[PDB]
This record gives sequence, structure tokens and C-alpha cells, in this order.
Amino acid sequence: RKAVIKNADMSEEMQQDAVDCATQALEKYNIEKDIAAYIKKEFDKKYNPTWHCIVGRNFGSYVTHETRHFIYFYLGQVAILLFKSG
Amino acid sequence: RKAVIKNADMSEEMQQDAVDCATQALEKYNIEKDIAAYIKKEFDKKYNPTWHCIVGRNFGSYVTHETRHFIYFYLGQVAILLFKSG
Amino acid sequence: TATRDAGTQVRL
Amino acid sequence: TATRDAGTQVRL
Repeated sequence: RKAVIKNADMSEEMQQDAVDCATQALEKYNIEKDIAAYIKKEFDKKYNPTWHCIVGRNFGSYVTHETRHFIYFYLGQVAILLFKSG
Repeated sequence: RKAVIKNADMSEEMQQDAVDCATQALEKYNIEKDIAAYIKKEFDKKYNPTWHCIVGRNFGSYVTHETRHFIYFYLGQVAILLFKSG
Repeated sequence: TATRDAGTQVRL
Repeated sequence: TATRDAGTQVRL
């Protein structure tokens, strides 16, 4: 599947890194929590804490994120929200 | 509906405030984003920033939260994750 | 340290 | 300023 980026406040290279990371997570895990945790932990390590990740087929959200550290995209059957705060 | 608290790291009084707040949000809004935004904005105001809220029928998450500022509960047909970070 | 508030929604 | 990591999952 190709990611559909629905809303981003993030550099193009970091957006591509987010999609690449989620692609590996989807190969490894079918449980949304595991996908989220894989992505969150990778981004903490590569881009410093503190990241938060929500993965789901049906949810809404309202969050506060550091400027340039927000992406919300569809990949396969899940929506993925990934952002930095704190 | 009575809330079912699934996981909390939060004072009993704040947990009850979270449930009371979500109850008002569910009366006012049917869109998950609006429910989330109502709760997040109320908690920013009452308990200081920075709160984040996810409301959904089907999602997983992995987040980092300040100690004693995390609750995850079911209310009606939605799961609600509310936590403080940053 | 600048921030933004943002909402998301899965829509049918 | 102490924190914890936490996961949630809607399960059937």
C-alpha cells in the first residue's frame, strides 16, 4: 500500500521516514498498539523524545504538537497519527 | 452509560472529572474529534496544559504521559484516552 | 517549543 | 516531570 498523507506539519524527509517506519511496523505486527509502539519508539530514538502514536481504523483526536512534528496518514487499513509533545 | 475505566494513572477525583467531562461531551457531540477537543480543552484549562485526547471505536496507542495524568476508559460506544505530556 | 493544536477524524 | 510509557488497545 501507498500511504495517503491526510495532514502534515513535518519536513518531507521526516514524512517519508514516518511512512517507511510504519511500513516496517505493518509487516511485523497486526495489533494496532504494537504498530504504534514500534513507530513511537523508533521516532524517540531517531528524532529525540517525546513522540506519541495512535493507530486505528476508527478514531478522532485532538492533540497539541511541537511545530513541524505532526503527521496523520492512511496506510493499508489503518489511520496513523504520530506527533511530538513533551 | 457508566464509564468502564480500563487503565488509569490518575487521582480518583481527576478520574471522576474526566468521566464527567466526557459525559457532557457525548451529550453535545457525535463526532469523535469534537468529543476529544472538548475534553482536551477543558483539561488544559482546569489542570494546565498540555493534554491530548483520542476518542474512537477502534484504535491502539502508545504514548508517554506525566505520572498521575493518564486515563483510558470506555463510555457509551467509544474508548477515550486522555493524558498529559508537554 | 512553539506548538499547534490539531484534530483528526476518520470519516466515511 | 517524571513520565511513563503506556499502550492501549481496543480488543474484541
